[PDB]
Formats: sequence, structure tokens, C-alpha cells
Amino acid sequence: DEHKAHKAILAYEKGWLAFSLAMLFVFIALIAYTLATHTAGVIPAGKLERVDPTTVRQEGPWADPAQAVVQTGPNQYTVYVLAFAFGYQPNPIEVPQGAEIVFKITSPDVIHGFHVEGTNINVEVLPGEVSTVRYTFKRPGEYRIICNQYCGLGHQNMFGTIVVKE
Amino acid sequence: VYEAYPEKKATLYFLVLGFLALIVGSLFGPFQALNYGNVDAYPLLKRLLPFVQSYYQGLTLHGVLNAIVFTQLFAQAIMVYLPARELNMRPNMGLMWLSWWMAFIGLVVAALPLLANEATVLYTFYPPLKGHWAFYLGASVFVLSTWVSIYIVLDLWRRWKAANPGKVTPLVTYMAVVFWLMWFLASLGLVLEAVLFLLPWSFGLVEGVDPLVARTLFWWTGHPIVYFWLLPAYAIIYTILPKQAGGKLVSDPMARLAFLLFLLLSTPVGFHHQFADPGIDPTWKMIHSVLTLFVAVPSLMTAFTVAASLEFAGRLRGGRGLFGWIRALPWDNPAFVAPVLGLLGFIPGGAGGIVNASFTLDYVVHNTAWVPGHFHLQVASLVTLTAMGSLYWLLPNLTGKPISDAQRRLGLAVVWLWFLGMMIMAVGLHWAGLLNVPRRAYIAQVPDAYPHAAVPMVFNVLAGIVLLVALLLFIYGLFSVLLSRERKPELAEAPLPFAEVISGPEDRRLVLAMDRIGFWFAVAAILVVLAYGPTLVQLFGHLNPVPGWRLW
Amino acid sequence: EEKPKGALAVILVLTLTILVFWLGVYAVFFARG
Ligand code: HAS
Ligand code: HEM
Ligand code: CUA
Ligand SMILES: [Cu+]
Repeated sequence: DEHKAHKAILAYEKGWLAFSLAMLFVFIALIAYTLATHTAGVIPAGKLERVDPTTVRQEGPWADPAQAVVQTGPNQYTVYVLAFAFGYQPNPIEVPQGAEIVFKITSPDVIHGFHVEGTNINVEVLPGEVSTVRYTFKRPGEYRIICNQYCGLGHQNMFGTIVVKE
Repeated sequence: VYEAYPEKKATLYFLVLGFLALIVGSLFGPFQALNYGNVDAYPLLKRLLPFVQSYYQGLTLHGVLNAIVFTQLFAQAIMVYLPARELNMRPNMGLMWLSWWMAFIGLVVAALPLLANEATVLYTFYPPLKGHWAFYLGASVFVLSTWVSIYIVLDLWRRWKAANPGKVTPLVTYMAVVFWLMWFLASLGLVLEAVLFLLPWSFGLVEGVDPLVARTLFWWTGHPIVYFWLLPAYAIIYTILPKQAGGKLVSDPMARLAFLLFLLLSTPVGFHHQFADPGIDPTWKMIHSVLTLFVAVPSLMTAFTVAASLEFAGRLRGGRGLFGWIRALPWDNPAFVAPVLGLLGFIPGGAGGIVNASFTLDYVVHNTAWVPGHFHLQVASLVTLTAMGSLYWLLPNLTGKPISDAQRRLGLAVVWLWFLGMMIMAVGLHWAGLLNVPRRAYIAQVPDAYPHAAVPMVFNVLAGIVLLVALLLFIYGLFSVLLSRERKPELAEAPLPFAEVISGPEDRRLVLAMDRIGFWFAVAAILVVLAYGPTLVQLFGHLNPVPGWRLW
Repeated sequence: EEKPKGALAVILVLTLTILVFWLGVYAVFFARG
């Protein structure tokens, strides 16, 4: 008693640790798995891509809303999105489904969230940096974009729309 | 009581200041819970509190007061006082009162801008959102207060090592030491952010700040800071709870190992808060993901060590079968209850965290109402409750004021309510999160935005009312305890209810290794440079400062 | 006395919850893929 409870307690403790490390390594494996699949596109690009947030909507690929989408491969379209204080340009965003859309998103003011409801596109958008994410839409219809990073009084009302043509 | 234990006073002043903060912050809680239940209660609050300007001014105040002011002041209380009484040594009093004044001067200075709607930027304060200088200077001085606290404890520890040459650091002190060292390393992120960017910016020395480096440096501190909130509660759970339960801490070495591992892995994991950030390598994120998974381990041990100790306790109290030991615990004692329930909610809390920390899985819930669901089970539940229950032994010990049967049952209501509410809220927030409902959002001002969350919006309403009532009862009781002129001096000079430790033969060699703190602190410091070094070097090379904005 | 059946009980609940959560969201991740 007490001392007999010590050893047993310490024994099952070692077993518990062995098991807990093993379960965590299983998790580590299943994540690595997704890192090898298509679904891994949603991870923002690692390389820094610096822009001017004060000159963003006056020159360059974000200046004209009409030029926002660009066919850049046989089934690849790059969309230049701009999330700004309380909205998203272009609105709505139009893209074909079964095509790989490569978003390149920035802001001219402060930090925004870009969260496409129903997908894995959830990225932070930084003033003076480009958030590059890759995704394929498999279902067509109107996907709603939400700002999920506090950006000011009008943050709760900052919504956008992605249009993926069947 | 104060002249030979003057540490007793200073410790009370931290705790009082800390419980005021907690109250003022918590007021906004109910309203936010209602807001997430699609009910707009703010014109009512704005009537009551005419200074409040926005939902977001409220949210700033709720974060800062609770998760920053309350939690720090409670750690500065426990993680100085508990070692002091174990060692039976006096902390450098000159230094102790200096740290209190800093925390108080700092709190007032920052408050003035917060209350003046001059820095509605939330507790994260992400640039380019530009707050009033006195917010940043106030925060600084508030957080540097802990650098005095580090010193204080190291001083105590050195001095004890001198009078006991070659003896192993006692348990609590060991916890306190690795604690304050870990915080020291961890604080370096935020201090740099402040010193290099946020201070000169707010003062107007510069006109821009890079958001990417700013939030990187932020999170270097950002993650460990939550451990900084957790460990003072862990210290109480490991060394006082088992005595409140009627048993013993079943392993000294385990507790040491848990804490050591926190020292090691607390800081080098910040990228799990930046999974959705650009300009950071996906490999570095996978790495920080794995180390994050590892930082789970310490709490996994904690869970067994602690559940054993309470089973054992339950057993001595005449425990029954598989579940008998549960019923034989002192459920009439709020000091036992509060932290046990906290631990219950911590199970769903942890599972939440591990999910968040799985890299690619973060995209499902990042910035959604799930995240606030996660952390109210951690900080607002486990930490706060252990903090609340602990008044039942700590307040008397400090003041000599007893606790009547009424106040004991009052507490019991408060404790159960707070726990039920939080649980109810947790179901709400997680559910809403999976349903893509964002956080930091005044969503009751756009009622038609999220119809798909009909039913978990009910829970959020329900929590808000339950937790309102619990809050008012807390204030009523807490003040009933501090405002009574009942005093027994002899219970003020009653030793803390530290728990006995069970110890075996194998301990010696393992504990000995763990008492090589200087070596472990250098190991920990290296891990920090290995994880953050390569990336910080890369951002600092390519600084792209953008100008400030005020959007409130 | 003996085996910490109670503690083992607790860590089982903990483990199971973790799996509910982890596997649950791992599904939702692919569902939104
Ligand atoms: C004080 C509160 C804090 C704790 C503690 C905490 C725990 C974890 N978290 Fe977290 N967290 C994340 C990962 C983790 C992980 C892996 C853990 C782990 O430490 C959890 C370990 C816990 C366990 C492994 C469970 C142990 C269970 C125990 C010990 C209880 C057993 C009960 C017993 C024995 C009682 C039985 C008794 C009887 C009588 C039967 C991640 C991702 O990796 C995010 C990013 C989300 C995003 O995208 O923004 C995150 C988000 C947050 C935020 C949002 C920050 C913001 O505003 O931006 C806060 C404030 C926070 C606080 C805390 N968090 N966390
Ligand atoms: C009275 C009980 C409480 C209630 C009803 C409550 C409710 C809430 C709700 C619904 C949110 C989400 C607000 C949003 O995302 O816009 C929130 C945010 C938050 N709560 Fe609480 N809470 C309570 C207590 C606490 C406590 C005790 C703490 C810490 C000690 C705490 C820390 C936080 C933090 C850090 C945030 C995040 C603010 C931010 O995102 O910047 N809460 N609270
Ligand atoms: Cu943009 Cu919130
Ligand atoms: Cu974290």
C-alpha cells in the first residue's frame, strides 16, 4: 500500500506515454499524407512576395477589377483578389469549376481574413504581402467569402462572393 | 501576520487587483455570448456603461482584462508566493512591491486609452491597426513587471541552494523556477516587437510596421503565454489539490518532468498560430506542428499523474470500485471542486487544441467561433476556476478572515454554474465554428448572415444567462469575503495546505538530472533559435513596413 | 493497492475524445477538399 501503488502508478505511466507518443506519430503521418495530396494546395505559398499596399489599386494586377482573373495554364486561372476595408474586389469573383484557381490576395489597408465558406481556403491577407493559395472547385454555385480577422467596425459585414461556373 | 510574512500582503495586492480586472472584463462576457446567440444586448449595456462605444471596444476590454491582466497577476501571486512559503523564505520585498507598482501603473496607463476608445485593437493588437501610444507603453510596463518576478524567484532559489549545498530543489520551487525561466525566454518575442516596432511607431518615430514580422514576434510569445497562464494552475493542481482531495501527489518526478518539458517545448511552436499566414515556409510549419504535438505530451502526463492522485485520494476516503473513488471525494469543498471540474472541461479543451495543431486541419477552424470554444475550456474554465476555488484556502491564509458555511455553499453554486455555462458555451462555439461562423464578429448586427447556426445559437444565449448569474454571484460572494470584519490571526499564520509526495528508489537519479536547470535552460534557448532563427533572419532581411490605420 | 483503474478510465475518455475530435475534423477537411 502507498509504496505498492507507487510502482504500479509509475509503470502504467510509462505505458501511457508510449501509447500517447504512438498516437501522436499516427497523427503526424496522416498530416504528412494530406501534404502529399491535392488538398495541400490551400497552404499559402512560402516565398515572400512584397507589394506596396498604398499603390496596389492604382497600378499593377490589382488596379483593374476587369483584369482580376487570368488564364495562366490550360486549366489554371490566377485570380488577383484585393480585400480592403470592408469588401472584396472583384465582387463577385467568377471562375470555372474543375479548374485550378490560383488566388493571389492582398490588402491596401489592414489585415483581413479570406475564408471561402464550404472550402479549405482560409488564409490571412497581409497589407504589403501576397497570400498565394491554390484550389480546385468541384461543385459549382455561389461560394460566400467571409472576413474572419477583425478589421474594424465594419468587419462583421465584410462578405464576398465566388462564382464557379458549371 | 504582515511584518514577518510581508510577502503575504504583496501577494494579496496582486490577487485583489487580479480579481477586479477579472470582474470588469467578465461583464462583457454575457453580452458577447448573447451576440453569438444572435441576440443584440448592447444598447442595454451601452445604457449601463455609457463609455462603451462598440462591440469591439468591449471585446478588447474582455480580452485584455481577463487573459492578460487577470492571468498575469494570478501567476505573479502563485508563482512567487507558493515557492516563498515552501522554502519559508522572504522574497526581496523591495523588488516585490516594485513589480506590483509597475503592474498597477502599467494597468492604469493602458486602461485610460482602452476606456477612451483610443485603442480598440483587441488583445492581439495586430498592426497596421494603430493604437494610442499609452496602450503600448502601458502594456510594456505591465509585462516587464514579470521580469522583476523572474528575478525575485531566481534570487530565492539561489539563496536556498546556498544554505542547502547539493540538495535537490524542492518541488514547488522547482516548478516556479522552470516556470519563470520559460516565461523569460518566451517574453523575448513581444519585448522585441514592442521595443523595435510598436513603441517607436505609436510615438511617431517611424511611420510603418511590417505586419508579418510583427505577428511572428507576437506569436513567439503568444503561444507560451497561455502556458504562462496554465502552469500556476498546474502548480496548484499538483501540490495542493491532492491534499484538498484527502490524498497525496503520487509522483514528484512526474510533476518535475511535465514542467521540464514545458520549459523545453513551450516557446518553439508559435507557427501553429500562423498556419494561414503567407511568407512562412510550409516545412517550418510542419516542424512547428510536430513540436506542438510534442508540447501536448506534458499535459498528457499531467492528466494521468493527476487522475491517479485523485483516485488514490478517493481510495483513502473509502473508495469503491471502478467509479467509487469519484463519489468519495470532498464534493462539499469548493477548493476541491472548482479545479476538478476545470479539469473535466479541459478534456474537450485539449482535444480541441490538438486538432488546431495539426497543420492542414487548422484551415477548417482557423479564426472561427471554434477557437474561442477551445480556449474558454482552457483559460476561462480550468485556469479561472482553479483561481476561484483557491480563494477558499488562499484568502484566509493571507487575511486571517475565515469562511462561513453560507459563503462555502455560495461558492459551490458559483463553481457549478460557471462550469455548466462554460460547457454550454463550448458546445455553442465549436458548433458555430464548424459552421464557419467567424470569431471577433458582431454577428447579431447582421441577423440574416448565418441562419444555418440556428440551434447552437440557442446554447450561446443560454450560456450567457447562466454565466451572467454565476458572475453576479461570484461578485456578491467575493466581496462578502473581503468586506467582512471577521478576523482570526491564527489561520493567517496557518501553513498552506501543501500535499505530501509519494517517492521511491528510482527517483534520485532522474530527479538529479532534472535539477540541472542551467543546462536545460540553455537547451531550451537553443531550440528557440533553431525554430525561429532561420525564418526571422529571412523576414528581417526583407522588411516591408506599411502605414497605420484606425478603423474605429 | 493496485492498478489505477480509475486513472486509466480517465485517460481512456481523454483518448477517445481526442479521436472523436481529430478524426471528426480530418473528415471535414477532406469533405471541403
Ligand atoms: C489557457 C488556455 C490555453 C491552453 C492551456 C491551450 C491548450 C492547447 N492549445 Fe490553445 N491553440 C492551439 C493548440 C493547443 C494545444 C496543442 C494545446 C495543448 O496544450 C492541449 C493539451 C491538453 C491535453 C492533452 C488534455 C489534458 C487534459 C487534462 C490534464 C485533464 C484530465 C482531467 C482529469 C484527470 C479530471 C478527472 C477527474 C475526475 C474526478 C474523473 C492551436 C493550434 O495548435 C490554436 C490555433 C487556432 C487558430 O487557428 O487560431 C490554439 C488557440 C488558442 C487561443 C487563441 C489565440 C488567439 O486569440 O488568437 C488561446 C487564447 C489558446 C489558449 C490555450 N490553449 N489557444
Ligand atoms: C463570464 C464568462 C465569459 C463569457 C460569457 C465569455 C464569452 C466570450 C465570448 C462569447 C467570446 C467570443 C467573442 C468574439 O469572438 O467576438 C469571448 C472572447 C474572449 N474571451 Fe471570454 N467569456 C467569459 C470569460 C472569459 C474569461 C474568464 C477569460 C480569460 C481569463 C476570457 C477570455 C477571452 C478572450 C482572450 C477572448 C478573445 C478576445 C479576442 O478574440 O481578442 N473570457 N468571451
Ligand atoms: Cu476584413 Cu474583418
Ligand atoms: Cu498556441
